Amino acid sequence: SHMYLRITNIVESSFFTKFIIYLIVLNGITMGLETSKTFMQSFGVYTTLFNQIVITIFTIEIILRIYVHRISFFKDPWSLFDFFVVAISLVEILRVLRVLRLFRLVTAVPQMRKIVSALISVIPGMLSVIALMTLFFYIFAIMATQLFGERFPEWFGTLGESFYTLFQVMTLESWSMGIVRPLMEVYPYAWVFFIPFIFVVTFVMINLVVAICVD
Amino acid sequence: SHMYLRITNIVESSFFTKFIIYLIVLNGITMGLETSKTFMQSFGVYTTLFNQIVITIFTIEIILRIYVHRISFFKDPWSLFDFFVVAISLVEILRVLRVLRLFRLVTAVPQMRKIVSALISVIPGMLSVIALMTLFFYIFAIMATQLFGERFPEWFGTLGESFYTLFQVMTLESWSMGIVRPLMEVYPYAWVFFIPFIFVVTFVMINLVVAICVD
Amino acid sequence: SHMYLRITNIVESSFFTKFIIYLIVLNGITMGLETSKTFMQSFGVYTTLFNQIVITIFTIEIILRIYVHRISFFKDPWSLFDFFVVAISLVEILRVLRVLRLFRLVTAVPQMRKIVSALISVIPGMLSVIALMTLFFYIFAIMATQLFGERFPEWFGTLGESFYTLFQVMTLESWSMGIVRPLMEVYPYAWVFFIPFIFVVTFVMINLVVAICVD
Amino acid sequence: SHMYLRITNIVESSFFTKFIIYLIVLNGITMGLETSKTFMQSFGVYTTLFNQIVITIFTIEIILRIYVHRISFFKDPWSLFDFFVVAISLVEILRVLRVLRLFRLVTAVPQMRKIVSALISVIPGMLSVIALMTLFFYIFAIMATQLFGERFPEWFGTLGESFYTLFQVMTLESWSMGIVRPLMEVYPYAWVFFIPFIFVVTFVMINLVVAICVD
Repeated sequence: SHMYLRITNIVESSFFTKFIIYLIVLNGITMGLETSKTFMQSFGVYTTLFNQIVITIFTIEIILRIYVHRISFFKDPWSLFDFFVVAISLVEILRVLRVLRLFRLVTAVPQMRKIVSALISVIPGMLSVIALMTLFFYIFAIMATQLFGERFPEWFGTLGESFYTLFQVMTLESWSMGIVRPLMEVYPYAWVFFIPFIFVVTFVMINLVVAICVD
Repeated sequence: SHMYLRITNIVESSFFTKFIIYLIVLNGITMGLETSKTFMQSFGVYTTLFNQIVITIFTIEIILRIYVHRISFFKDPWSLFDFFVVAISLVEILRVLRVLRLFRLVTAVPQMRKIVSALISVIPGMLSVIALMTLFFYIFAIMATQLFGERFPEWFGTLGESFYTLFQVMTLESWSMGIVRPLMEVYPYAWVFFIPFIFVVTFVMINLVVAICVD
Repeated sequence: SHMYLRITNIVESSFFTKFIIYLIVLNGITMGLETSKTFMQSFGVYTTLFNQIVITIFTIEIILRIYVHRISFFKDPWSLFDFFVVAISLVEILRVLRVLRLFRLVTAVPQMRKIVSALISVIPGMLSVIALMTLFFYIFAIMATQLFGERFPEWFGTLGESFYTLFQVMTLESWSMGIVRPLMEVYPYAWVFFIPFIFVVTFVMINLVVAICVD
Repeated sequence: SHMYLRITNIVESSFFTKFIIYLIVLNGITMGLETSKTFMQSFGVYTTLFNQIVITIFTIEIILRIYVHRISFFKDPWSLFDFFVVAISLVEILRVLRVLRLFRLVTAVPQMRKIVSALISVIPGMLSVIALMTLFFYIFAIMATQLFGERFPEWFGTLGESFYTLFQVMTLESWSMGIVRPLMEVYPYAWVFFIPFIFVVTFVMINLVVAICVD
């Protein structure tokens, strides 16, 4: 505990935290600039290095954090997150998921974690309804696969297509002009299937929204 | 009551219930697989039999349930449901409505029945508004049939077309680009009809949503 | 008060009211049938007479009601309504507005008047916001007339076109694909005008909805 | 304080205020008429002068107001506003922003300032969520720039295009028919990116709406 106590005083420092939060904003701005073809032609090298750096520093940090916190660290969701997203950046999609390190600014900032925590908190109460929904979708996706998939493969060819189309219908997006009117040119009674779907899923959803009152 | 009491102890068992809930999930997964042309080519037979089985077992169950519960059974909405949906599956749409047996997982699970019951419960308070709405639609569907059906048969040819179009307008889906702008190319004052419709029906509806507070 | 008292006992009777409510539903069904070209070919005469009848009966009723109620009658919104809509039906749009007599079923039924009254009641509190809105639209409709009307006459040629388009944008219907993306092909900064419009009008509106709590 | 006190009694008068509110409505109506090509051909001169006048009067007013109120004036948001918008009108966009002087009717009317103040008041509580959102957009806009911008430049070519498209997706406008279905013709897994985006941003937003309860 001679050396370990010297570490723990660093990790707990506000400097360290202020230093990490710093690099987050830096790297965060860096990634918005890596977005420009122009900028990368002129400064892309300076940048890809500056990235290699921060992920170094961040890896050090986690390892430091893990010494100081031992098994407490892996019981911590905010750290687990921090862990997971740095791990990702160690490893061509993975190239893109590296951006999720900017969420570190949520974990790393208590103002923010509060909100996220506050919203995540409400979720459990909502879940039993979420399974109602999903049971509802699955039954309808199934029925819609076999009612309309033969003549309308793009939208209902497969269970997953039906799931997607039904999601879209639930958002009400182009549901009549784009989906149900076309359908009725072949299945005049398609409205018997989709109007009640909309009544239900967009009456549960309003009700599912309301469970937002916890926050 | 010698034999009848021996039955009732089976039907009340948690095994029986756990056994029925089981087959529901099984058959439920089965129907998602009956969705695949590939899967049915290779295992469609094993499946259509496995279905014949479960509906047997379920029919037995209801009959058992009916002995144990006598006239209490047909006073029970959850059982009435269970009844109705098994009956359906006994009897080419009926082929498709057989999927409604997966809702048995709502009746059969108390976690779920609570929610459904909880939401169904709110409905009565909402009804008097629902008749307001429907009176509103009917009056407008009528007026819109005779204002626009001649030049716009697809959308307003018939009272039912007008009902459907007005429903669609109520969801705000393509109401301007798809319906009212086209209409105004012939009836420049069509906005006098549809803007107030939207104000009302989408002010009742927000208000109809709010009666969700009971739950 | 010899004769007048004999009348008043009729008008107050539940028979009279039950009799009027009756004809409303009758005529109401009649108008849904006047919707069919087929039905009018076969029974259109029997119908147009049956209409002439009811409006007679209704005119009698109002006149009766007016004797019994004198200046109390014209202080009554439900009767004023009843008055206004029967007057209309006495007098080719007027032909169509005659359908508004089916709203008599709202006045004539207390279950219903309650709701309408209940919703109308909330409106006053909401009004000061409604003038905010309208001031907002007018300022923006003006600014949008003169920013985009020259190159986009259909949508912004006129103040009223701009009012209509902005209403449509407020409902979010096709606002990006149909309006603002097209606009940006000429006015790359059009989003500076429309995103804040949507933020405001669809933050007031949510807030205007909330004043629904009175009911 | 001999002369200064004589002024202050004018500025505090209800006449002055009633006089300024007057010109606002006048000029306000004037600008709706400056909208018509016809009207300007016949009366555009009388009008452009009448405008020069009011902005004179208004400039006088502010200067008066500033004498009476000294450094209190520039600490006042309603006056700062009044200031800013008259300044604008002193100075071809600026030509158009001159319409913002009609908002003077919000400052100048206490009925109105209350509402605005009341709504502005709620904003602070909402802000920490607004930064969550914006952090969310930026991360996704970035990821979407580099996932889809090459094959879909119009919508995702640039970080700002992605910001705009993601805003549009958040409003749910044409998100499936117009954006994500097209995308899936090339990137079959695009739904893995956009469905969760919609779940989050349209679960925060409902929650962000709810903070409306302060008012």
